Amino acid sequence: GSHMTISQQEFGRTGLPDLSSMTEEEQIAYAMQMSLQGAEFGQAESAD
Amino acid sequence: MQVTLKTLQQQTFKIDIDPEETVKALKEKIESEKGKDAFPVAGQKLIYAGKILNDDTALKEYKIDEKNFVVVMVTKPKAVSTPAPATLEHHHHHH
Repeated sequence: GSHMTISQQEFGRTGLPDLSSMTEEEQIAYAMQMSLQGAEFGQAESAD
Repeated sequence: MQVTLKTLQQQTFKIDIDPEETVKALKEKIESEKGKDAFPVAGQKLIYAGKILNDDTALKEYKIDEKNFVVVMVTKPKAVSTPAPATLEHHHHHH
């Protein structure tokens, strides 16, 4: 298609599912982020 | 030691567990409190500070606090005992 063909990375999934779309590894990583943020890590990606 | 618990459904509870014992004993108390239908030892997993707790390792090794929360999850099933309208037992009022 003769258009500019690029897209907008400005958007994404805000409100995660009730586990319905997530693998065991993704359900685990959600569990990690919750306890990690409770541990005062400030919503960073740094798991240690 | 009264560890606060949190679920993947974002529900929250507490577990008075012995910190003298291992993470397997935390799992034992969770199965004891919530029942095998909700959280069996063999199906639940335990996560603190973004890291999965080793079942054979002690609770002190992760310095778990009472006011902070641990995360518990259960694999494959997701069903729970939802409530219903208890008012059905009378369904009338004094007004």
